[PDB]
Amino acid sequence: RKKEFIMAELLQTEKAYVRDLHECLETYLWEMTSGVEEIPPGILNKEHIIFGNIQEIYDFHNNIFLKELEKYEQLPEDVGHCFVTWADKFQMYVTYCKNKPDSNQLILEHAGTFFDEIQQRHGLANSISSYLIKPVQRVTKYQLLLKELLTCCEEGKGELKDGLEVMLSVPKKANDAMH
Amino acid sequence: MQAIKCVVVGDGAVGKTCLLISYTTNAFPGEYIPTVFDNYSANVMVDGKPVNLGLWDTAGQEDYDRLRPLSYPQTDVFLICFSLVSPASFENVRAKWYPEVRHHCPNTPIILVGTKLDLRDDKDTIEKLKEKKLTPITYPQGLAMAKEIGAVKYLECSALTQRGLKTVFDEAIRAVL
Ligand SMILES: COCc1cccc(NC(=O)Nc2cc(C)on2)c1
Repeated sequence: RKKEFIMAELLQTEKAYVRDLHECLETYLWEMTSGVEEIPPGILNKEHIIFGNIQEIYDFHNNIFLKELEKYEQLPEDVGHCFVTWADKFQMYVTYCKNKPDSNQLILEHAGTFFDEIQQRHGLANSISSYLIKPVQRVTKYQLLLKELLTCCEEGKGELKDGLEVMLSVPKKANDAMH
Repeated sequence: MQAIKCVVVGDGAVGKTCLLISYTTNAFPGEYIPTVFDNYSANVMVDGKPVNLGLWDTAGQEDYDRLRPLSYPQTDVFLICFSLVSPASFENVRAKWYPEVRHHCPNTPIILVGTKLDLRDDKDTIEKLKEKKLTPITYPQGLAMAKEIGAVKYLECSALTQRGLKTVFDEAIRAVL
């Protein structure tokens, strides 16, 4: 029961994270890259600073990580190995986190209400800032789910400890990368 | 229509996630406490003014001192939380939460929130603390902490029973208007 609730949350929240990134890329990002609307000169061609590597993070989750997490649905006690298999991919959160302060100041000092106008136009509950925090949230959250599984999975649970290791190391490494 | 960013900070032992879930679903989640509360917004009326309330959880970031402040800029009000039956979480208001919140957001209002009010009269909890030479945190202790940190309000609640819970977020909103 408990390991199943946790696995279900893992997957449900993974889908929502993929949906969330997708919405961010296709609304706030696309309005910059499109050429449909007038960009503030403050941010023109600065989408690399604003969004960091969120594209590459999204493609990881959407092309690989979600489909693999799904394969472990009936194998919650083994799901730590998914994090070990894909540990290298998570290093991209290190890059994301480093850029996040520069992203935020750029949006404040130089974007005016470009993104707010885009939010109203699309009718989004989440602001650009709310979307851009999500990768930071997500990456510190996997370790909470793994700890929960450890409280309710048997001696066959070194397939969780190694996963958690990796998922404690990634946010610490991103934390330690900050200026 | 006024938008309000409200960030919830404090130790893992406050039960930040459960607080937020209990608030937004109007129910203690009971069967299974979810670990994830995604950024949330909803319209609430307060003193006749409709308001869009934004709630961000921070659970998971308790050990990442440089990541946590990524959420702080442009917050309208903070809930600095501690559990009324964890003295160490109470002390961390002073040692950890207030300093960083203030460092990054000097003019943003703080509500001091004591969670787990239902566990403060609980024999088993109380006896567990007695065995460590500790007691639950009482009302004047939160009041004195609130005063020390510049908190606009000190409030106690239970997400189990809902007692004081809706008041918490009412008052976060009143702290901004
Ligand atoms: C005999 O009591 C059993 C029991 C078991 C599980 C939970 C509770 N109480 C709470 O969780 N109260 C909370 C939780 C948050 C968060 O804030 N207040 C009580």
